[PDB]
Amino acid sequence: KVYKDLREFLEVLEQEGQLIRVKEEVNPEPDIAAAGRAAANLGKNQPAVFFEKIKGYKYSVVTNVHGSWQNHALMLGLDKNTSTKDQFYELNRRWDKFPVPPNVVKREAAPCKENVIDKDINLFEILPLYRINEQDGGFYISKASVVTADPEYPDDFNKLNVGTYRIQVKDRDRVGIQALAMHDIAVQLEKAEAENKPLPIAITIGNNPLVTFMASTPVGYNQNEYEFVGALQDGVPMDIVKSDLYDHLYVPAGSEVVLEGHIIPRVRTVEGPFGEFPGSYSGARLQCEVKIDRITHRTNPIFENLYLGIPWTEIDYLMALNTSVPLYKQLKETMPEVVAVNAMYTHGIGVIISTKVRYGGYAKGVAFRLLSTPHGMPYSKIVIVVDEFVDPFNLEQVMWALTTRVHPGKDVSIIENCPGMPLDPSTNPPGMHTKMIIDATTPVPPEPNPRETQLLDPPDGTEEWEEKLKELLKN
Amino acid sequence: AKVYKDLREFLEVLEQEGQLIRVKEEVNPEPDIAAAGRAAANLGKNQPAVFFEKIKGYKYSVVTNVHGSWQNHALMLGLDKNTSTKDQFYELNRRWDKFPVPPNVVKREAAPCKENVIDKDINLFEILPLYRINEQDGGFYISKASVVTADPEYPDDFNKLNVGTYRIQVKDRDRVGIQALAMHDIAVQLEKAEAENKPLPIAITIGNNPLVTFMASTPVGYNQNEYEFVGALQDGVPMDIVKSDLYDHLYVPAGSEVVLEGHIIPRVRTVEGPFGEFPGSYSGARLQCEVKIDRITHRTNPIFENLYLGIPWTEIDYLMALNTSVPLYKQLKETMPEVVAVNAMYTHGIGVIISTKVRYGGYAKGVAFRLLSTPHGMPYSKIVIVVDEFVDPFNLEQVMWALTTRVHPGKDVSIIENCPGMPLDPSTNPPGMHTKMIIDATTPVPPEPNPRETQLLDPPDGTEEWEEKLKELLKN
Amino acid sequence: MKCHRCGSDNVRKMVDSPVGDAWEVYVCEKCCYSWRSTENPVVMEKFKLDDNKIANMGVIPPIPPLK
Ligand SMILES: [Cl-]
Ligand SMILES: [Mg+2]
Ligand SMILES: [Mg+2]
Ligand code: NA
Ligand code: NA
Ligand code: NA
Ligand code: NA
Ligand code: NA
Ligand code: NA
Ligand SMILES: [Zn+2]
Repeated sequence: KVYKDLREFLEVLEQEGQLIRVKEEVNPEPDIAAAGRAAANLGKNQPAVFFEKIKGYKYSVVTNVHGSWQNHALMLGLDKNTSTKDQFYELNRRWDKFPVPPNVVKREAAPCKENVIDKDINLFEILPLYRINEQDGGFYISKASVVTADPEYPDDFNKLNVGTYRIQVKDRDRVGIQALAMHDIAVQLEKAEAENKPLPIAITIGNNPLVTFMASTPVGYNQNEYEFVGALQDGVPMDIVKSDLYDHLYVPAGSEVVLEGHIIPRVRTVEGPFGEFPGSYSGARLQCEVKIDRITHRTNPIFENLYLGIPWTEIDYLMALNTSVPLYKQLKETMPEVVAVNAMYTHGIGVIISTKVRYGGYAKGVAFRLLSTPHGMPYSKIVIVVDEFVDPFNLEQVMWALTTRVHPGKDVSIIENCPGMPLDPSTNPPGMHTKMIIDATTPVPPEPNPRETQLLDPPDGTEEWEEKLKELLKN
Repeated sequence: AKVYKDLREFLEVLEQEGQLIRVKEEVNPEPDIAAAGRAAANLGKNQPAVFFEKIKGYKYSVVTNVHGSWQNHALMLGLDKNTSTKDQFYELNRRWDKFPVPPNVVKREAAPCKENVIDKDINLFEILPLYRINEQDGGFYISKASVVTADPEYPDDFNKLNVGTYRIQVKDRDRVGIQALAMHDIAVQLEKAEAENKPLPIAITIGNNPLVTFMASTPVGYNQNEYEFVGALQDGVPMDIVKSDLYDHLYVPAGSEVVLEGHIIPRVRTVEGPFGEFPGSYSGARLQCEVKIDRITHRTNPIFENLYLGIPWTEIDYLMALNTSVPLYKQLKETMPEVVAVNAMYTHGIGVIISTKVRYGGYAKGVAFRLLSTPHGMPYSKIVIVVDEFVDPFNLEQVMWALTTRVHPGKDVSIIENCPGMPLDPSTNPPGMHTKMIIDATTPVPPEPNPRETQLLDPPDGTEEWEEKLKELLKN
Repeated sequence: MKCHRCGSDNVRKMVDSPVGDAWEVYVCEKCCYSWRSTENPVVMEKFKLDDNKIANMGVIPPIPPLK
């Protein structure tokens, strides 16, 4: 099942019983947030909730689109009950089709160009903006795919990057974007601000769930996320169209809303505070401002926003696999011994790696590679490495590897003054944290090991005795 | 410019440039071939290759200091004999980017290495003037040798065919011992073979194109074929290879002086060493693999390209100077474009100095992490120093400045226990495993706090013009 | 004739000089030590070997399990 717009995916979600409609009119302030928190609180099979009527606004909103493993599987076109490891292996396969050039279409063929706003600009006319958490500094746009191009190489389609950044609405036509220093957009912004020139930007809302997926994926700078979408669609290229005001800028053809504008250079204003994925408010800082120059949107647009907060909200499901897969691939390219990578916990700040130990101390080398990767160098604070046969996704086994294979005299390594992530509320020098590497692997030569650590082979008949017991129980 | 197809063409150029001398007198092999090699490198600069025409017991000849000088190193690349070090580093940096240059397979009749075949009673001493390199060495050794092995799991994948350099102790007329170090590519293929108790086919080549010997010692990735790199360093001219006689999947240079086709005996180790190595000390004897020579092919009047090694800056140190830094620089730059240059000339990369721009706070430690997760640097690099973009990592004077003014040992020095090591390092107490040390000699960048002032001074206004006015006034 | 490194008598001739009667080469076969008949070797006490040292010598590289 391949989707060209958000509406096709929503239709599938409803056919599978993973979408519920709030037909009654509802206040935007305390309710859209509460419904988002409640939806994730359901535990399992969490559906997306679709608001048909909002007190002050004309159009509708959708929350918790990605907020469950059921929705995550339908995103990949798989059975709604496909398991976690099944989806992880399906992503591992489609990933290897990487370069799948997108399909450029004429402007008339793009639904996102149905309506254009050029006169007095007002986001509230078209977007039912609401406040996400009580102490948030304002109305936010959480789930949004932002398109920027490298000023130095504006023609290189590879250096065109699309990612997700939180956006605070500050006026009818200006918003604030969190251009974190470690993300791709900051590389392009520095090049522009070094010449006091604005950076063209396109903010898309309500996209193909795969587009939203790749936006939040920590792929390399020289890799275009649209080409990954074609790979995740199993070779079916996705449709993009050129932005009205800026060439070199391409947006999905089926977007609900496109905000074309520019980042005002060398200017910072009061952004935040904002409740983030660690379950805590992130303090207010001076962050960039964006001026909205033009709006294109589909008729009757739908606002795809998300709630985030105390963990395992919608965002934690979105980031569960799109963070683990590229880290596994990035590691696997240099080190074929790596088995799997688990980075689902708090956006990869904790990573568990399963690997064969080629030679003594190889576990530390694997950790070093993870800490020198685009997403793990600034994000990963605690890196646990386990053997080939340990499932890094089975915390029970990881706890066994910790208790039986970790000698804190040698296996625990703590490194000061390494790149950090400011959103982690533990960093004492904010944006800068001390890394901890835990080698829960069995020692391999030339590392000396006087003890016996080899695992027990199961008794002889265990295979057959499993069947004989199951049969005896059927009485 | 000048591209060489055999070792003999290169030797001719070395002699035309006054970088090769002939020892016409007969000289017995034991104390002399080693002494001449040490003396050649001891000459300091413009060190020539020495060619021995007559050896007391043997029929053929040997040449020792082929790579043992910057002059020979420059002529190897087809550059002017006096081309500077930084000029050669930039020339390698350029040609490297032509990487996939498919080699040219030639007919067997066209390969000089196939001129002679030995199948009956096999004797290395008949064709190779074997000699002892250092006094306490365990036996006669073959230091400079390009060894070709193929992946047992994927024997048809030409990329997984790897050629590298390993020291070889001659243990009998038809058996030798190879040092299959655990961190090198050959050990990956050997494990696959020994996990099934199957031998590993191998081809030991001697006396090759100096670029082939160069790529053999270069720590490129496993899935990268070294013959394809030779074509790149020849500026697009593919090199000539021929299929091995006994083993397909195995390709050797067409112009090799000697080719030894055989197999590594699986799950067997014997007493190899001791052997004087590049750190200037004897490496202790250990139990290492043996290979059985099944057949020998060689050119008429073969030449034995061996080298002397010992107290550092022998021939081997010149060979490893640039072929270690270039792939490390390229490997880092692929992930982190902020890296400027990498210096790994010292003790075969056990000490590495990296120059880089610091994108954000602590980025220097991340660069060090990448260097410590690279094929070569993970087991080899013990001391990793990172300096700013504007420091020349090859200028130890500046590196000494960065250490004294940018290193706060409270935070900038990080020591990590129980990390992969290299056994030839005589300092590793758990041998083959050393504690890493990272030194961040870069200027702090946000969000790393810095209460002090560390920005560099802009030179006074007229400094540019005053340099000329002073130089002009001096011309009196 | 004994071996200069381990003192075993299980030593044999490995090869003759290809040209004339210049020299011969001998091999230990208990510790693999080879030497030429011309050079009179004197192994340093640091590098000598007995059956005990060869036993606990340490291998490079390790032998994998068999499957
Ligand atoms: Cl001060
Ligand atoms: Mg990106
Ligand atoms: Mg290799
Ligand atoms: Na990109
Ligand atoms: Na992205
Ligand atoms: Na351990
Ligand atoms: Na190599
Ligand atoms: Na290779
Ligand atoms: Na520093
Ligand atoms: Zn002996």
